[PDB]
Amino acid sequence: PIFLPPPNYLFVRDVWKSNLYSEFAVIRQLVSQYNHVSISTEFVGTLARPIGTFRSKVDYHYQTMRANVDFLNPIQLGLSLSDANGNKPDNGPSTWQFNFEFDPKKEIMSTESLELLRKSGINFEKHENLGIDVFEFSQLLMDSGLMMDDSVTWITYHAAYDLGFLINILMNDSMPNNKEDFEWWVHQYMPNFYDLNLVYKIIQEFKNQYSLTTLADELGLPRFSIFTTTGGQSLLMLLSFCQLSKLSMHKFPNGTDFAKYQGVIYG
Amino acid sequence: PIFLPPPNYLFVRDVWKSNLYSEFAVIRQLVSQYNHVSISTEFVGTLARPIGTFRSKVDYHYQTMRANVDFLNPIQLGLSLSDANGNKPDNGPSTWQFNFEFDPKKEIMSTESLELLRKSGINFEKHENLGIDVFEFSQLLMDSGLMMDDSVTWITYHAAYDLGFLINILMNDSMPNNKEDFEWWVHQYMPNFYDLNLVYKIIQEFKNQYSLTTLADELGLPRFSIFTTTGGQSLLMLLSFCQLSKLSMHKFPNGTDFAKYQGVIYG
Amino acid sequence: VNASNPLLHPHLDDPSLLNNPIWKLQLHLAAVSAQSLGQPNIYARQNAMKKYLCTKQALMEMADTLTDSKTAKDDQLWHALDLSNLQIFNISANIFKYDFLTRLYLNGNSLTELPAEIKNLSNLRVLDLSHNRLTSLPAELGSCFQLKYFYFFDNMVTTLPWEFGNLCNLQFLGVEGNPLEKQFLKILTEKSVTGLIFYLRDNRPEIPLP
Amino acid sequence: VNASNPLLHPHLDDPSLLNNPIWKLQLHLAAVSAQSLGQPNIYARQNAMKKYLCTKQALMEMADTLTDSKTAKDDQLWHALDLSNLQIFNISANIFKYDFLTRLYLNGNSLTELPAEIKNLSNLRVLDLSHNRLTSLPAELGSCFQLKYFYFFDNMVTTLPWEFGNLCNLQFLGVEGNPLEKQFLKILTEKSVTGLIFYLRDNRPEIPLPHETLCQHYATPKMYRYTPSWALSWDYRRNKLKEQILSYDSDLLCLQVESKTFEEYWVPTGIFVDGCCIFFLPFTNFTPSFTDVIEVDPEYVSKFIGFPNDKFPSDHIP
Amino acid sequence: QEMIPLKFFAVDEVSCQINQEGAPKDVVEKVLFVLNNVTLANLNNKVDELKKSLTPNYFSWFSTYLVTQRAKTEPNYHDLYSKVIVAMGSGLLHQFMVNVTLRQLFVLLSTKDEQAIDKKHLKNLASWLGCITLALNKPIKHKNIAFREMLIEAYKENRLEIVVPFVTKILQRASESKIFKPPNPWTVGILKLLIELNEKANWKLSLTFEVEVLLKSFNLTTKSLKPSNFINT
Amino acid sequence: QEMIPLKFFAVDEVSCQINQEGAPKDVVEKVLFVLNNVTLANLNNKVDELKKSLTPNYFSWFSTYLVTQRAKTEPNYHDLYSKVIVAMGSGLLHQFMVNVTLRQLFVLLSTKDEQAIDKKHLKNLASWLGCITLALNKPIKHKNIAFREMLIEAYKENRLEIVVPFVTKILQRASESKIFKPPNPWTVGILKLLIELNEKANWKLSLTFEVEVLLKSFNLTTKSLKPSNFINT
Repeated sequence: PIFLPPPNYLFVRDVWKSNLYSEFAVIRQLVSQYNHVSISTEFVGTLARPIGTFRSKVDYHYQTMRANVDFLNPIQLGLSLSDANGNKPDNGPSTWQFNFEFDPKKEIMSTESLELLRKSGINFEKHENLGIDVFEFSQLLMDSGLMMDDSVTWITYHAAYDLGFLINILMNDSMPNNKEDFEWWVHQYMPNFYDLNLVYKIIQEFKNQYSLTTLADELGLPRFSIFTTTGGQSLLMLLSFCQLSKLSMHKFPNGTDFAKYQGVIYG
Repeated sequence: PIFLPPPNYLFVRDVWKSNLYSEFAVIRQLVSQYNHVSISTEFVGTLARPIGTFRSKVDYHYQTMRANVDFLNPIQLGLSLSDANGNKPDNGPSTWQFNFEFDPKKEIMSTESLELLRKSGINFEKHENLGIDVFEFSQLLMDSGLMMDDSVTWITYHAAYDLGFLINILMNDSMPNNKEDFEWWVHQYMPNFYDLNLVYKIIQEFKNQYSLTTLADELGLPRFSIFTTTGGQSLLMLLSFCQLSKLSMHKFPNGTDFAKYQGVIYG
Repeated sequence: VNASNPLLHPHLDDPSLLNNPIWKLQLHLAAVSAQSLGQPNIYARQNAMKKYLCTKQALMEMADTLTDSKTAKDDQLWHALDLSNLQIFNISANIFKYDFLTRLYLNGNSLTELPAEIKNLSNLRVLDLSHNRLTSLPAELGSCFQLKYFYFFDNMVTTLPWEFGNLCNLQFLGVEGNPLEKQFLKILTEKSVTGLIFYLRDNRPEIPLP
Repeated sequence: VNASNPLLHPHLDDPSLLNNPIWKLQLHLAAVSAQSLGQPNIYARQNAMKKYLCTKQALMEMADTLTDSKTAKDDQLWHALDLSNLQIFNISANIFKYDFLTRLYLNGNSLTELPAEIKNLSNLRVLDLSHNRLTSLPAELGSCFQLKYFYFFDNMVTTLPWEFGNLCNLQFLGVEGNPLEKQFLKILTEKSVTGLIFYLRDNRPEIPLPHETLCQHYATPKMYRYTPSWALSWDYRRNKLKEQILSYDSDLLCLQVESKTFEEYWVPTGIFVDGCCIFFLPFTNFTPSFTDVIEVDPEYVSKFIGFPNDKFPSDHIP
Repeated sequence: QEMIPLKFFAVDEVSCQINQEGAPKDVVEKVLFVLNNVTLANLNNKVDELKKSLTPNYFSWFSTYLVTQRAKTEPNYHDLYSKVIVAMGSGLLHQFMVNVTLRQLFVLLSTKDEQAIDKKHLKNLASWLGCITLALNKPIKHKNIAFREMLIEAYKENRLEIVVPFVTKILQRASESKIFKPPNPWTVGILKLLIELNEKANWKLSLTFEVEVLLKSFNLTTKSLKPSNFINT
Repeated sequence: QEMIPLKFFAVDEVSCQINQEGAPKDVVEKVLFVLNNVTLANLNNKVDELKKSLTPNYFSWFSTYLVTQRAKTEPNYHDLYSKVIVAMGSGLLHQFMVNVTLRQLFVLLSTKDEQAIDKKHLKNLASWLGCITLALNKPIKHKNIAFREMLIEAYKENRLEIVVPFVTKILQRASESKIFKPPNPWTVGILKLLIELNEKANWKLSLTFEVEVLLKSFNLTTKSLKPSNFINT
C-alpha cells in the first residue's frame, strides 16, 4: 500500500521573529476550516533527575518532566493543521516550524548535544539573533483559536514533554507540583486531543517499537527528508493520525471509539 | 475616507482549459469558509431585438435577454469569494477569471466590437485555443458547493444578463419562455443573493449614475487597473458589497434589512 | 461600383424595364431596403415608432402590393426576431430553435451562408437576407412554405434551387439585385412572382426512389 | 599528569598527610568522588538501590565524619536535584528558582562558572561541584549558610571568596584538590573546617560605606555566627553604640538596654538586667532568620547576611 | 474486515455546538410511534407531533436509527421517509441524515473483500442518498463524492462492480429532479462516462444491465449520448 | 449617525442550520417570568424550567433581548445572568450571546462622533463581554477582537477615549479567571501596552484612572510591569 500525500502537503514553513505575525495570521485563518492541529518540539532532553519520594512511577515521570520543562527551553516547535480527513489547503503553507531565541552560551547544553544538534540541522546563530520571543509566541497562540475550544483537536505523539512545554509556554509560570494540576491545565487549554502513540499502541495490541516511523511505514508513507525536521515531525504525525483515523473510522478493532482515550497522556 | 484592501486581495487568477480543475479545487476548498461569491461576465451584448407583443417593460426586458443569452456566448466570467466581512485568504488567489473557448470566426461579432474588445484586453487567440469548455465548466461549478446552498451568498451588479448566462450554463438547455420560470431557476440555483446595484439604488434614494465605480469611489477604493478586467469586476463588486454591508450592518437608513431585497433582480 | 453594374441591375442594360410594373416594384422596394442601412435592428425601432404614432419595408411591401393590385384592377406572445444591421459574419444555430418566429430579419450583415436549419422555421412569413454576402440560397428554404415576403436584395445570387416554388404563398420575392441567371429574370418579368414560383413548381427535375 | 601532579594535590610532597585525619578524609572522600564519574545521574541511581535495600558520597561523608567522631571520644515532597555526569558546559538560571532544593548535585560536568543566582537556593545543605572545570567559586555562595556538606574536587580553584566562612553550619568541605593558595590548606590541616571557615569570617578585608538594641546577654555568639567574633563582643558594641548615639544629636533618645550599662555607660540626661531608656522600610531588623520590620544602602546590605556586623552593632537600626 | 483507503469519497463533521444525546425510553417511544403509523396522507400532522417530541439534540440519533434500521433495508418507504424529513424542515436534521448515509456507504465501499459486502444494503443506501439529495433539487457536493473520478478509480482498481451500482442507484433519482435530470451537464457528464465504460470495460453483464436501467429511467438508450474519452486503453 | 470602518473588530455568523424565530406571546411570558424571578439560589431550578420553555430556535431572540434590554443597562445583574447562561449548558446559546454583545459593541465603537456614543452602555457591554468570556476561562478569539492592534490603531486615530474603557472593562474580568489573570502572557502583553500608553499618550486623566483601576483589580500598579515598545514617538 503506497501513501503519497499531495506535494504541497509536504511544504514546511520556517517561522522566525521576522515572519511570526504573518504566519500566525494565516494560522488564525485556517484554524476554522482545518481544525486538527498537531504539535512537536525539540530541546536538549538533558534531563536533570529529581531524588526523594514521590508516588507511583507516574508521579516520578511527572516530577522529572516538570523539573526539566522548568530548567529547559525548547529550541524548536512544529505545528501542523489539516481537516479531519487530513486535507490541507492546496494553497500556502499548512505546516509551520517556529524557531525560538536560543543562546547555547546562555542555556543548558553539552558540547556533546550541541554538536549532535548541529548535525540535526539546528543553526544556532540564526536562533540566537532571529529567534522567536516565546512571550510574543505564547501571546499569539492564546487568541489564535487553537486553544480552549472543543472544536479543535490536538494531536501529539508520546506527548508528556511536548504538552509540558506547550502548557508551560501558555501559563507563563512554573509548572505545577503534581501531575493532577498539570492535567487540569492541559484539559483546560486543550479540551480535545489524542496521543497517537497510545492509539497506535492499543491498536497494535489487538493482534497481540511503536515509533511513529513504524506507524508511518505501515501507513504507506515514503521517508522524505522533510519528516526528520521538527516541523516535518508535526507533519508526519498529522498525516499518520488522519490516515489511520480514516481507515478505522476512529474505531478500534473491537468497536469502541478512539474517543475513549481522548485526553489520555503518555504511551 | 480611503479604502485600501490588502495587496493579495487584488490578485486575479486567469483560468484556462489548462488550469481549470486545480483552480476549481481551490474554489471548492475556500467556499466553506468564504461563503460570499460574486459574479461578472463579458460578451458582445450585440443584442438582437425581439418584436411582437409581450407584457410590461419587464416581459420585454426578459424577452430580449432570453433571446440574447440564447444567441450569444460569454467570452469571460469572473468569480470572487470572501467571508461575510470581505476577508479573503491571505494565501493564494481568491478571485478567478475564467476564459471560455471563443472563436471570433465562429460566433456572433462585428469587427467593430471585436476591435473594441481587443482594446478591452481580450486575446482571442488564447481564447480560441486555450479556452475553457463551458460543458466542463458548468460541470465543475455544479458540485463545487457554490450552487443550491442557502449558506452561500451570491453578489451581482445589474444582474439580468450575468445571472442569465450563469443559469443558462448550469441548465445546459434553452432559456425559458418567460421571466417567471427563469426566476424559479434562479432561486433554485442560487437561493441567497443580492443585486448590489439595487441595494445601492435604494440607499442613495434616502437622501433623495449608480455605476459601481461611483459606489466604489464613495467607498474609498482607488481605481486600480485590475478593476477593469472581468475578474477585476467581480473583485470590485465584492469588496464594495462587503464594505457597504459592514458599515450599515446590512440595514438601510430606515432600519429594514438588506434581506428585503434578497432574490430581487434588475436595478 | 456595384450599383452601376448591369449584372446586378438589369435596367441599366435594358434600359427600360422601368415601365414594367414588375421591375418598377422591384427597384422601388429594393430602394426602401437600401435606405434601411446603417441602423442596428432597424425593424425593431420602426415598430417602436409605429406602435407609438417608421418605414418597415415589410409594411411598404404591403402598401405597394395593394396599390399594385388595386390600380391593376402565461406565455407565447412576441413572434419576430430582429438581427438586422450588426455587421456580423455569422448566425447562432440556436435562433433556429425558435420555431414560433413568424418573422426573422437577417438583413444588413456579412452572412455568407444561410443554415439548413432554416427549415425548422416553418411558421416563417417574412424573411430578409438583403445586403449580405450570400452567394446562394438553401433548398429546404423550400420547407418554409408559409413565406409571404422574402428578400435577398444585394447578395451575389445566381439561381433559385427549384424547391420553392415549393413555396406557394410567396407574394413578393425581392431579387434586385444579384447576378440572376436571366432565365428566372425573364420569367419574373412577364409571369411575376407567382409565375416564377410556378415555373419552378412545374419543371423540377425528377428524382427516383431507391 | 594531573592525577600525579604535586601542584594539584600538595600531598605528593609531604609526603604524608596520610596520618592527618584531616587530609586523610580529604583523600578517602576525594576518591569516593572520582569513583562516581562516567555514569549519568549517580545520586538518583544510588538512591534507587538504597530505597530498594554504589553507596553515596553524602553517606560516605556522614560515616567517615561519624568515625572521626567515634575516635575523638495535592503535594510538596522531593528535595534533591541531579545534574551529575552529563557533561554540561552551562546552567539555565531556572534551576535556582527551585528553592525547596536542599541538595543540588552538579558534579562531573564542564561548568566553567557558577551562576550567582545560586544564592537564591538558601535551603541548600549538600552541594557537589566536584570534577567540573571551575576556575573559582562565586561569593554569595555564602548566602547559602544552611550548607552541611559541600564538595568541589578536581576543579582548578585558587582562592576562597571570604563570604564564607559566612557559612556557619558547614561540616565537610572537600577541597582535594585544586591548586589552592596552600594557606587555606594550612588552616584546614589541623584547624579542620571551622578552623578555616572562622579564619575567613574573622579576617575579611575592610568593607566600606557610601554614606548615611542587643543587651549583651542576648548577643550570644551561638546565635550570630556571621559577625566576626570581635565585632560581636560587648567591648566593641559599646563603643559603636556610643559613636552612633553621639553623631546623631536627637533631642529625644528612646533607647530600645542593660540597666547597668545605662547607669554606667549611658548616663553621661535621661531616665529608665534589662530595660528601656529615654534621654532628652526594607528592615528595622536584619538577620538570616527574619529580614523584615518590627533605608541603608542595599548594595551594602548585600555582601552581609545579617547584623550586627562590622559597622552596625545590633541586628536593628536607628 | 480489512478496509482500504477511498480516494474520492469523504464525510465531514456536522458543524453545530448542540450536544447530541441518545434518547430516553419515552422519546424513542413517541418517535417510533410516529414513524410506524405514518401514511402519505397524515404526514403533515404526524410530523407536527414528531416536531414536539424530537428536539435537535436528538437529531444525530434519529438519523442513525432511521438510516441503519429502516432506510437501509426498506426501499419501498424511502419516498415516505424522505417526505417526513422534508416536513421536519430542519437543515440540521437533513445534514445529519446525509452524514449517516454517507458513512455507512463509506464502510461498504471501502470493504476490501468484494463478496463480503451486502449489495442489497449498498443499493438501498445509494437509492436513499439520491432520494434525500438529487431528487430534492439539492446537490451532492464534490468533496463528499466525486463520481467521474471515483468511476475511473474503480476501473483501475477492478472495483467497478461495487461502484457502478452505487453510482447508478444514486443517479437514478435524478429523474425526479427538474434540476438534475438531463440535460443537466453534471448528470450527463456522468452518464457519458458510464456509457464509455459500457463499451471499453468488458465488464460483466450485470453492470451493463445497470447502466441500461439508469439510462432507461431518463428515457434514453446507450445510443443517446456520445461516450466520453476518460478511459484510455 | 456616520459609521467608520473598524480594522480590528469583527463578528462572524453563528453556524447552525436551525431556523431562528422570534417568540410568541406565551414563550416571551414564561421566559420573562423566569428572568425576573431569578435569585442566585433558585437558579438551577428556574433554569431547569427555562430549558423547557426556551428552545434553540428561540436562542437568537433571547440573546438579543437579554443583551440589549438587560445586560446593556443593568451591570449589577451581569453575574446573575452569566450564571443563567452557563446553567442552560448550550454552546449555541452562548455563541449567540457573545455574537449580539459583539455586534452592539461594534456599533458603538464605529460611531464617528465621539460625543454621540453613550459610554455607560459601552462600559456595561464591555463588562458583559468579559463576564461571559474571559471570566469563564473561555478566550476572546483574535478574529473577533484584536486588542493590542486595536489600541495602537486607536492611538493613531485619536480614538483612544472610546477604546480604552472598552478594553479595560473587558479585561477587568480576567481577575475572576484562573486562566486569564496575570501572568497570563496574553493579559500581560495587553497590560504592558496600556502602561506604555499611560506614559507616552499624554491622554486625558480619565484614561489614566481607567488603566489604574484595571491594574488595581490584579493587585498591581503602573509600576508592576515594564511598558512595551509599540508606541514609537
